[PDB]
Amino acid sequence: SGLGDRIAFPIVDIYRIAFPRNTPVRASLPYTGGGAHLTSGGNPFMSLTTPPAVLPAGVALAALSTSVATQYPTYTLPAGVYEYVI
Amino acid sequence: TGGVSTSIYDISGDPTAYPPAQLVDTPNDYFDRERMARRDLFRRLRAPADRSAIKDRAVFDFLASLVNPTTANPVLDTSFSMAYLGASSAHANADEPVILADIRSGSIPGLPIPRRIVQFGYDVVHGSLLDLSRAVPTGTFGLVYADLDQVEDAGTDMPAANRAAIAMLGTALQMTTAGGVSVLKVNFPTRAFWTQVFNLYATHATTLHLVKPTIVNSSEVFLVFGGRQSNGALRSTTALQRALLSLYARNAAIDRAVTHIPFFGVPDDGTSDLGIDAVRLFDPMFSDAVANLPSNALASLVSRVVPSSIMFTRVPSNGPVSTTIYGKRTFLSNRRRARLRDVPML
Amino acid sequence: AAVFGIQLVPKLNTSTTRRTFLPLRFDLLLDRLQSTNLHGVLYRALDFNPVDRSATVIQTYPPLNAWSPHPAFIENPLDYRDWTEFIHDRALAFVGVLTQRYPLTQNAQRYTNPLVLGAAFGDFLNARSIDIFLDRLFYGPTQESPITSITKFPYQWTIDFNVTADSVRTPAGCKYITLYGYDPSRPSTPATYGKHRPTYATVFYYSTLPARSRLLANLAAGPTVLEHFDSPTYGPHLLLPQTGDVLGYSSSLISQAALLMVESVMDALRDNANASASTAVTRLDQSYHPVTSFDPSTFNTLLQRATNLALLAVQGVQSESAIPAIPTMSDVRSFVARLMAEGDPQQWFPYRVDQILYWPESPFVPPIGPFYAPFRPVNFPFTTGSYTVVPDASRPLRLLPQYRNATITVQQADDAYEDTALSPLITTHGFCVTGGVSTSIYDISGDPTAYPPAQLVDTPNDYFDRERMARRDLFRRLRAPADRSAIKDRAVFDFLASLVNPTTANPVLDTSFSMAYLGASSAHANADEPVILADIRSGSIPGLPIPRRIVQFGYDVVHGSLLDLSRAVPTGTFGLVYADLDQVEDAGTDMPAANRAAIAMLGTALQMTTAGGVSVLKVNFPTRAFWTQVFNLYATHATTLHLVKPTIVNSSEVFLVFGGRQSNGALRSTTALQRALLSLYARNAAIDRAVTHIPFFGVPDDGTSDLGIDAVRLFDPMFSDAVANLPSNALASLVSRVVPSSIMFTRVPSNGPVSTTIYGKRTFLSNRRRARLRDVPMLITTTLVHQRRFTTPPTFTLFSSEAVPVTTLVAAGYNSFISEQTRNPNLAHLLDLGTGPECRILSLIPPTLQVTMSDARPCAELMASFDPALTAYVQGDYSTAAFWNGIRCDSATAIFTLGAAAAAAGTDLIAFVQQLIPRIVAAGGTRMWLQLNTPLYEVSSLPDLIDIDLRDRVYRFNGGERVEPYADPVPLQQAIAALLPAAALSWHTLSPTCDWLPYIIGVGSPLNLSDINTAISYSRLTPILHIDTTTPPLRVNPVPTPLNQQCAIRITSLDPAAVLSVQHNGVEVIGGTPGNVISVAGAAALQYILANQEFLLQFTPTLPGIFDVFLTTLGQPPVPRGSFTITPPPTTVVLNMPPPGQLDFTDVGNDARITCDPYYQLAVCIFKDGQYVRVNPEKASVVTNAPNRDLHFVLDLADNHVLLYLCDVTPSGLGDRIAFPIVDIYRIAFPRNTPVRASLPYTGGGAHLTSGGNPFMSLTTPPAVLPAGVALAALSTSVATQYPTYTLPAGVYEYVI
Repeated sequence: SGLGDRIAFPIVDIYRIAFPRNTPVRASLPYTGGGAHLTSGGNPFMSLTTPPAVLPAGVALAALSTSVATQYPTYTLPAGVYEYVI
Repeated sequence: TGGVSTSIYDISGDPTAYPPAQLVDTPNDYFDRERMARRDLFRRLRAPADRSAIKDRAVFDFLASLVNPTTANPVLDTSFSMAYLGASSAHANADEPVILADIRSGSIPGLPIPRRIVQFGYDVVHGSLLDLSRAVPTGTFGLVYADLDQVEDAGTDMPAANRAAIAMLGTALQMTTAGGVSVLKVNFPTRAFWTQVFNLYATHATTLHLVKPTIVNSSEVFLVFGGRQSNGALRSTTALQRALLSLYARNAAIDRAVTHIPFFGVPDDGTSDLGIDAVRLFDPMFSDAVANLPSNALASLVSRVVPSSIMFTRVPSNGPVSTTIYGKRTFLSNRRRARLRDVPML
Repeated sequence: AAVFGIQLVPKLNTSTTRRTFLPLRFDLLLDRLQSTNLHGVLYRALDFNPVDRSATVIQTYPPLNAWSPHPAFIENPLDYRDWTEFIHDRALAFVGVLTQRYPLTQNAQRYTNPLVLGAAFGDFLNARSIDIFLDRLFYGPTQESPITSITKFPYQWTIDFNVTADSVRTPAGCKYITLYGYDPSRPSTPATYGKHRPTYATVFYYSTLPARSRLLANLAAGPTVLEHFDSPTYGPHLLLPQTGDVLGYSSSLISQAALLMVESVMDALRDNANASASTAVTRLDQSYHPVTSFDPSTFNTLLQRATNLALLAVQGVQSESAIPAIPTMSDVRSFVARLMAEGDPQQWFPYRVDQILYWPESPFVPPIGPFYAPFRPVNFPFTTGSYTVVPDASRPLRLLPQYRNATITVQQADDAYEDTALSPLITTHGFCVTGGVSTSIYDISGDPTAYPPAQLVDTPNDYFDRERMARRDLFRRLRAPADRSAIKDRAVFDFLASLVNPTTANPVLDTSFSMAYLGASSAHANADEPVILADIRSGSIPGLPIPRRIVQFGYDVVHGSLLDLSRAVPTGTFGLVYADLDQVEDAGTDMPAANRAAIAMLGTALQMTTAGGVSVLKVNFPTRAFWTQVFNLYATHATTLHLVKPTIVNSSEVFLVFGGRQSNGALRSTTALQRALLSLYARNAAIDRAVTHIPFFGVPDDGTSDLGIDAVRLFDPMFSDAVANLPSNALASLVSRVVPSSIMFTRVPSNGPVSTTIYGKRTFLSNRRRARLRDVPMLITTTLVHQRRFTTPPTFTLFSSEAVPVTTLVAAGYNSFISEQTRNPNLAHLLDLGTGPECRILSLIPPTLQVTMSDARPCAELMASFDPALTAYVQGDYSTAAFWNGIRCDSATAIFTLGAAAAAAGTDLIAFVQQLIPRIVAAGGTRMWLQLNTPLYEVSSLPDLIDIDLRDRVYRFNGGERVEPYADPVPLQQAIAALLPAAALSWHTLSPTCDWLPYIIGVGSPLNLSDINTAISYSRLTPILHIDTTTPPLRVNPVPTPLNQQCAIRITSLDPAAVLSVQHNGVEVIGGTPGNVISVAGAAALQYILANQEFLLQFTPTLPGIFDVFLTTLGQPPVPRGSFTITPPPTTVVLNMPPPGQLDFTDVGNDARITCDPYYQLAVCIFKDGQYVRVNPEKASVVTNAPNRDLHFVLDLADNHVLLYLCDVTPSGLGDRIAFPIVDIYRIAFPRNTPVRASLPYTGGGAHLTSGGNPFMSLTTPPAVLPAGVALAALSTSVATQYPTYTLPAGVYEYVI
């Protein structure tokens, strides 16, 4: 009849996860039409919707989709800390 | 004035098996002249609008929420193929059922846009003519919406109606692709009909519900088969019995209410329960004097209406002024009047 | 259920309770008369025109409708405005009289006698005294009837109101009043049935039955007396109509009595059509009934017929068509016309003089009187039930056949058809081709394979036969109207805009180029010059530069000069010469004359081009004689040559294009030319075959054409399952002639009967299906007999209004393939998998072949109509193993079913087929055609038709309407080979030769040419795999099969006498014998090795793609022997770079070595706008070093922000086949400690510099006195040579662009 009707529990732990700067990390768009852009430590990084054809050094297109919807791919970043403007 | 008080019953969800032969059946008097007459009378009393538009909208509201149980994703999807197998009948001012405009426009929230829509039946214009009781050279679709009447060739001949219903159900299923969904309107959910349903189509779908909009007093229902497949295991279960019992209860309840209403053409000679009583006086002179006829008539009429409102008018003619006092008489007023031993003066 | 010309539905309905009468109270009467407006209260206008303030026909209401106007009013009617004034005056005056006597306060409760009130009021406005009536205005309803109250005074009250001891006589009041301007001749005027006349009848009220008898005795000698039995309004009464007639209602078929009956009958029908159980009514039976001077024995006058219908109407019958609430004269005429039509009279209920019989099962309820009695007809067909009416349809209807178990012999079908068909018919063609072009281009100079001109294919011998020429002209008409030249020119100029020189990879054309439209500017259509010039001058064509000026020449010019192009010309010269000249205008079929004209014009056209220019020429007839002279004379006048062939209508004309006008060219006749010509003639032959089915224009459709229309017309048909029912027989016969096509249906109401027409298109497919029949099945009539609407009249047009979608094209192509394949004489049976319930395969197969078809759903066709030995239908699911029990065949097929079945089974293709094919082999099958969906040529989604999924191997159809799995071809073929090692395999797709057209045009479906390329691509994604186990398979040594390389192919065979052929793109490319063989795809050597019983073919393919091979011997058809694929060379270009110490930021930039195949010529380009544009050499250049190509380039501060590519070089396009990003330059830093370089990045690329966060310079407009240390560099080194570079002494800078 419906999804999440009787109960719907937020996974709050994921909302608080800290990403280790010293490791390769993962990024993708958050919604079905969720345009987003990245800012590496205050420095503008990438329009994740349309990353530059000359990608920033070390970043790559990830194999598994892992986005909100499988249509979007993920992009792996070698290290660092980044922002999410959506 | 409008609106609908609908209800939905998931049948496949109930694990309690219940033999179909023990289902409740149509009441014996259901096709008595009087009950049929009241049924028609109620149909007139509803405010004028497009009955099918509201009825269809309610069903599609449910369908937009339908989600497969195994993988928790909506059964429908954008660009899905739909056949309005129900009789597209140039309803009212339009040449096709009005709900199609909303569907094509995405007006219904949560409902995806179909890639194309095809129409069938007897009264189509933008489609093809055919009888749904036989085999059909029609291909297949993802959604089959079978809004077909059965009464148009069977007034009260139940076995004839049952055969029509069963036949139409079979063809409707046959037009659905694997994993598709089909709905069917049934005029008379008869235990004989239910018997054949599980005798034949028990394996053709994964899940089943009952959608029951109420626009006027009627026993018709909407079946909905989800997950068109080959190896289903549908059974008659106690949920079905509960739904039927609740359904007939409402139908009886409404009929009892209608009994108080008079029919249309008859002038209100004071035999109906819900009639109107009125008194007319010309240049009346009310006073506390004994035997003052205007006072007596006034008190008498009031005693027949008290629980309801009392209306009053003064209309000047070219000569005298005509006064009229009136109100609705009800069975409540009768009870109150029975309590009286004498009529009080106003 | 029909009476004369009246049609009746089989359901009965009528109301169920009678409303009792109540007299009017005195006060209420005054209120009605005192109403501020009497319209809608006392009278109503049926005819009001709001534009004016006028109406012409008025309907009256009880207080007034008793009036009979004096003749002075009748002979001189007043208008509506006077009427409303007159009534309001009289009503008020009448009230005053009624109130001058009988003061209201003492009389409000009393009941008025309706009869007295009507008579009194009627006299009053007749200006006649009424005093007598006022004494008897009231009566006590509880004590007497309104009649008996009057009979208390039995004498002649007045001349128009006479009362006996038992009865009252008075003229009947006028129910309608006609104002000034009334005209019965106007068919739209409301009908009145003559009641407007003051004395149309006379009523006799009676108090008791003996009085009724007494009255009838007097009236027996006059006209027919009528009476209502059910509810006689104010009381029981006879009425005597006037003995005359009324004008305008029919062809004088009428007397007054008949009019009263027929209108009464209409009212009875209307009530039955809308009575409801919830509503009481004043009277169940609205019919009149004759009681004097009547013949029950005859039915040859209106009155008799109306009576016979009325006796039936009382039972509660309804008409098939609704009747208006306010009938007009036209409506009544139609009713009477039908009533007077020839037909049987009903005889279920007999007439009886003064008693009416009713069916006890009818919903009718009798009143208390003795005038009604129950009765039992023996075979009454009706039943109780409601029936609603559907509004009419604006479109002709379509139906889908459904059959009963009955069938009919062919002869009966034919004779039933031949006397009901519109055998000679007038039709319209419409337009077959809606628009678009199928265009193809052939580079000729690119092919190195020399081919002598004398061996070129030539024009077919019949190409100028009258019939083919006639069809050629017919096709020209059938294209939708537009500017042929506009589209044709646009296609060519699209190619020219992309033309690029091969040596230096720059576009041949340039801005401000000089152009001469040497072709005949001919004031085309509405313009004075060819319309394409407007686009050219405006730069509308993308990628095409603007010419500096345009000059025009020819015979039909206006804005130019006249001259003959066959001679020397006194002209200058131009960069582009566009020679769109016809040759046929002076040579209809004289080829040598045409050849001389073509050659001469070609020579002059070349002579007008400057060096390095480009010229094009349209050639009507590419004749081998023409080609011979071309290379005899102009072989050195240009560098390159192509062939551009747009197809707008079926024609053999082509466009030559000579690039690089120069003196020392080396053009040759080469195999590319031969390939193009063979393909060209193939299409023309294919198109001609399709057109053969189409009839010419003026000929009426006598049934000799293939694509004709068949129609049958019936008047008031009565379909039934009864034997020999002619409408049913004709219906079944016509359907049998159309089945594969759609079936149309119409109902048009004439003034009398309704004409029904059923029609559809006959096709050769229908002929094949009809040949399969042994008997004609009968149809189920419910769908048709239920249709009671009216429709628009038929259309009878051959081609629809809208082009078919791409999917249909693919379906037709595969139908064409199957239809051909099933002609093999060595097939004895066939099993079809996944047939539709409609067994469409029957239309494709020759009737002599045994067929078994299957589906989960039941078949849609009466299997009894076929020979069971030749056809069989099995209901089941061939996904299950249980399906194969007793299944025997020699061959099988499955088209457009496998992927769906696999999706339903929830599995991939490979697993699905692996468990399927063995069962077919087990069933004795030998060969099969299977429609697998897989990318044969490349993985590329069609933007909306098919989306290819990769994370799972799935196709998406129509944006996800349908979803199916897929597999890759190579793994699939290996899997198949594993299952069957000794079977041959081959692939089939839509041919670019369009041989499948007759299955699109010949079936009457329109088309758009531009879709064809997509359809082919669609087929490339959904090939048909042909598996054959009765022949050994093909084999080749270098399995990867690389291009341009020697490969050996073995075809084991027993006869050295056999002959071989190989095809590519649907045309033979190699063929011959081991002794001698001819090829147009590279070196080919054919030998037969008897010791191995093989033909050996050694081959060096010069082009990629699918190649299929056949063997043939003199007494046999050609035999397929598998197919093979040739792969293109690899796309891997690699660059090799210097160390950072050799990153030359100096003026002399550094150099990088390129490692690549020589097959791809390369140049440095910029992906500016979706297309690569070649960069100027002074920033980067591919180096033609002797051992290999290298890459010199220079470094500039713009490089990191831009992208540049090594692009494939072809004269057709730049970077088409490969385009490799030169990634290093995108990400190379610049040393701060050195002099550096900067310039603008684009042709109009404004830029500004920011030195280390400090604004530095607007590089577009740098400071007039430059910042210290910077200088203008010597070498350009910018993106384009026009911009200079600026050298900066040191530092780090930004680029804002």
